[PDB]
Amino acid sequence: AIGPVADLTLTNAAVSPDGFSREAVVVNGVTPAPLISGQKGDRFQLNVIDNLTNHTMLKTTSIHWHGFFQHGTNWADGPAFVNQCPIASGHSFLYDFQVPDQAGTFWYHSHLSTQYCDGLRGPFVVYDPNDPQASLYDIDNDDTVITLADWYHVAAKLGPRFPPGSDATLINGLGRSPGTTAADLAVIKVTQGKRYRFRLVSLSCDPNHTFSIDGHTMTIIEADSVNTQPLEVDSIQIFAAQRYSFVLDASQPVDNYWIRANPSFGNTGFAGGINSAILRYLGAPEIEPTTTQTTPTKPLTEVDLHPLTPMAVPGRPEPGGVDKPLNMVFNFNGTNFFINNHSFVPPSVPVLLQILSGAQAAQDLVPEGSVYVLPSNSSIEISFPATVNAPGAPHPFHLHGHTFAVVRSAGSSEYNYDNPIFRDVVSTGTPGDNVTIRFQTANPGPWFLHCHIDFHLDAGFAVVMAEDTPDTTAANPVPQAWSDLCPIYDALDPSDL
Ligand SMILES: *[C@@H]1O[C@H](CO)[C@@H](O[C@@H]2O[C@H](CO)[C@@H](O[C@@H]3O[C@H](CO)[C@@H](O)[C@H](O)[C@@H]3O)[C@H](O)[C@H]2NC(C)=O)[C@H](O)[C@H]1NC(C)=O
Ligand SMILES: *[C@@H]1O[C@H](CO)[C@@H](O[C@@H]2O[C@H](CO)[C@@H](O[C@H]3O[C@H](CO)[C@@H](O)[C@H](O)[C@@H]3O)[C@H](O)[C@H]2NC(C)=O)[C@H](O)[C@H]1NC(C)=O
Ligand SMILES: [O-][O-]
Ligand SMILES: [Cu+2]
Ligand SMILES: [Cu+2]
Ligand SMILES: [Cu+2]
Ligand SMILES: [Cu+2]
Ligand code: NA
Ligand code: NA
Repeated sequence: AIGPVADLTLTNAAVSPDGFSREAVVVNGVTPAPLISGQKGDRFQLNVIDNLTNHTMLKTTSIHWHGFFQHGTNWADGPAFVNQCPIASGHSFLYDFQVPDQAGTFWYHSHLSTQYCDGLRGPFVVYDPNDPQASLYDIDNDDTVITLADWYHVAAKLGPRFPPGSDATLINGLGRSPGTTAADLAVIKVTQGKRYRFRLVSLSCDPNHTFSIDGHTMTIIEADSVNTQPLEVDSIQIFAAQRYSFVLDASQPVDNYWIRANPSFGNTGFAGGINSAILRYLGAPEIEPTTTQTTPTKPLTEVDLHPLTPMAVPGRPEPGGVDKPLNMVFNFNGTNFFINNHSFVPPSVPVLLQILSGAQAAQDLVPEGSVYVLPSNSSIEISFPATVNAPGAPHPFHLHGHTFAVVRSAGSSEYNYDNPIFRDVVSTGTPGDNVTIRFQTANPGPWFLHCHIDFHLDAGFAVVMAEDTPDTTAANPVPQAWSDLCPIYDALDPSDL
């Protein structure tokens, strides 16, 4: 794969991942965007060259590298109007950052409006040459990344504000829609007797997926970017922007087996081979599977996930047992989402630039009421109680700049302050749940916190966690190219956005 040093050229082109042709935003000619890779310790230099021509899908752009801490490079995190102004068509911008202390499965996507839905989204893997899970598998390479993407026949700005699911699920970029049931399916090849580390990446804009493979079980070894104690499952509900690594032991008879990714809404089930791909053992005929679904007897539950390496939960083991507890009260008015009575509206001056110019207190940062200032070196607890006032649940929330402990998961009344999973995207569940996370503020800068259903983010379901505002400017020296983005963007005609 490309990386750690690469050009990512953005253009508009016609694609037919499910046999239906539509115009899209592509990266180096393709959507999903190509796999980027490197290894622990690398300096990534990803030069984003914006050659977009289509205003309906936005000619401007910004790229976020999902899951990376970006310590001291907050300016490269990507969210438009939080960490930078968007890049303009005919221009380039170099994202230059290091990953000294993380490895795992990540992804990358546009972080401007709903542009990632129109195609700017792909996988990103940082390999660990001393991976502690490596004795569990034989093969871990570019052909073991499995992407899931909800694909729409109508563009994000042309269809409904809140689409009722997608036309197709794409698995490694290919899939069928109900009207294109002869379109080519993705094929994942295995050799009998080998063990594979599959890296499952949800590139979804909205629906979650229930993933399974006929005749096979899956051993989870990683959740988002965090290594887990090996957990055997036979079904995985994966929410938008989550990842899992699992080991597959290709010990079944030589045959074709259905891979299934059933969306929570949209075109559900498997009629005509929608929501499906093919696991093909080497030597099997090159035809569609005729395997049948079996009821899961070991579905993934988040509470069964624990970190491989002990990871201490911040604070003391009781509710509110931290320096700064916060409760996020969700609402919706039919058009806009709200957190604590505020719907995020992106500011003209990016939040990071406001802070560099001297705005360090929440009352002086805009948009007011959506920016929370957190003290440095402190324990934080955030609760996200599900509510009928925020439809479109379960909302999968994501915190930039951090992995966090999930002390209470969806569908569980337990609080685990001992060995809960840490991750970066968590389902907030349905009414009755009170999903709760903890983390420590060791990462100066403004970090977005939002629902990763992109239509909801765009309708304002977000806040900014401005951590350690007093050391933010010193900790994140910016390049001139970043300073230059706002004047370029602010000069554009409305028709060239
Ligand atoms: C979801 O979980 C959060 C966090 O536990 C809940 O917020 C917390 O709610 C309790 C009330 O049960 C608040 O405690 C109260 O504090 C006041 C003084 O401030 C005291 O007089 C009461 O005796 C009680 O101890 C707590 O402050 C509050 N935490 C935050 C950060 O707001 C939330 O209510 C839960 N939501 C649902 C729907 O379950
Ligand atoms: C710029 O990107 C746009 C979004 O992908 C793309 O929009 C496409 O616009 C046409 C209408 O001009 C839509 O086609 C329609 O017309 C057919 C009959 O030929 C009917 O089925 C419907 O009336 C339908 O609305 C496309 O649906 C729409 N594409 C998407 C994905 O929404 C523009 O075409 C792009 N501009 C250029 C110059 O390529
Ligand atoms: O990821 O936003
Ligand atoms: Cu993301
Ligand atoms: Cu992110
Ligand atoms: Cu949402
Ligand atoms: Cu984000
Ligand atoms: Na690479
Ligand atoms: Na990791």
